[PDB]
Amino acid sequence: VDVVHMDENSLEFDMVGIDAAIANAFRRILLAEVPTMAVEKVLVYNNTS
Amino acid sequence: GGLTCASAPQGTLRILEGPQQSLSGSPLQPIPASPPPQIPPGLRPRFCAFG
Repeated sequence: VDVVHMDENSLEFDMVGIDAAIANAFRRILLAEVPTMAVEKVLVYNNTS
Repeated sequence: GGLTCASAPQGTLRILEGPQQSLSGSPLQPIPASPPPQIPPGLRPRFCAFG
């Protein structure tokens, strides 16, 4: 793994010598399987907007 | 005051205003052609390939 550029909120690196079926697994776990926190329920009173 | 009749008139001159000369110009004046679109100046690759 050759890290090219890493700063806050970005990263660009290599992976030499890995086939597409593991690289796509890493890509597709970054997009849809690594979990986060996010707003689900909202409890309004006087949204007069 | 008898007002007798007379003979037949030979010709009838018709007086009328003349044709509108010097109204139209001798060359024609068309709407100019809308220009073909230009490639704008100052176009450069703003997208660099990532990593």
